[PDB]
Amino acid sequence: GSHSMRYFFTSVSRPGRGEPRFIAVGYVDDTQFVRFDSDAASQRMEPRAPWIEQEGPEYWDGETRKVKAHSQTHRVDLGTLRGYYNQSEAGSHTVQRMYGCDVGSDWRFLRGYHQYAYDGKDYIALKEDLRSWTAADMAAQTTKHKWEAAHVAEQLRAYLEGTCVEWLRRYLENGKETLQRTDAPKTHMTHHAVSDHEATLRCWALSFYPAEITLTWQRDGEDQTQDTELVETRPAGDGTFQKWAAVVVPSGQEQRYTCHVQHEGLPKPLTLRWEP
Amino acid sequence: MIQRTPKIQVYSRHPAENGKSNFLNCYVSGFHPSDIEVDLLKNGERIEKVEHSDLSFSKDWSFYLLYYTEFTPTEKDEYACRVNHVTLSQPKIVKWDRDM
Amino acid sequence: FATGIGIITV
Repeated sequence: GSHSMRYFFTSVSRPGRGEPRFIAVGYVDDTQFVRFDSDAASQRMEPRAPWIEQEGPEYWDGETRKVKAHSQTHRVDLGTLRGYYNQSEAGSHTVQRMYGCDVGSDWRFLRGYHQYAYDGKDYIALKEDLRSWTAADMAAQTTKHKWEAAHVAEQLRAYLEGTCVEWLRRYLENGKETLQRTDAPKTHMTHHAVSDHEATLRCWALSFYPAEITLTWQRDGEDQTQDTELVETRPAGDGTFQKWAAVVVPSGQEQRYTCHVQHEGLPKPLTLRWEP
Repeated sequence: MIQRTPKIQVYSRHPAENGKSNFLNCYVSGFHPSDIEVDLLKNGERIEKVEHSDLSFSKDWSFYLLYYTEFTPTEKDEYACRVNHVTLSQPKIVKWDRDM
Repeated sequence: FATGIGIITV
């Protein structure tokens, strides 16, 4: 299947002379392998998947350097944006950066992205084609200009199109055991009456990887929707994911309703029905 | 300055078998700003060795965290996640249900 | 492997 490497940085200011908070995390598909964290006890880039504890002192001296670097630039940005937005020093504000790699089923480059937020809003971002920028608002425009002067798109692109894929395909190979699984969802369907004239049906997907999944519910043929509770997909904590879908149905008519599961591990899409 | 109240879910990592040991899970998402507080409760009282994931965010910049600890469910002990945030005037408790 | 190029003040 396709695969993807992503890095997520978050920097939060604190009122006054306090130092900001900084957090780095790096993922392969849906699997965290590295964290850094200013509030933590190490001030190094620490490992989180067992296949990355494989990497030697150099790798960890370097990443730590890269992380500290970003953090420095984040801390400066926070001062700047505060000016640009005309804001007191009383407030805690937030600065968020996502960037990374997508490769297709042959591990050839598919696409990449770089995106930066300020107080939960898009601020600036690299266009899909990795050459141009979208600036929300006119403080972003000042940035756009600065970053154009410094050929920032080119640099990021050279990374995205190169080392990022390079190393991803390394970690796929080093991670081969774990990262390269596809785990089909395990289903069941619970039935509990909620009145003398209605019953709840719940459709469960459990123990699947990666996260992307699609449960839905239909009555006769075509679909209910609106009428169905559906929890957002969630982590179980052992590197797999869960989700369920639920509709209340007229009691005694529960063998009209049917439930559909779609996922990459499932060669052929399941339709589940109350299985009493 | 966008702020978003946390979505919350409380659940176990394995289907509750009851008398058998397992992991309780409190998963907050969709929130901003990032400072949040999260306890896991058993019969009201808070649990002793709770661990959380590292802070990350979603495509729309909202944050997510998982909070987990180990527990052996029973017919009648009650579990719950409780959550505070700037967007919450008081804390929000969400009770655990084995089939939810 | 984080990027070492392309990150610079706004």
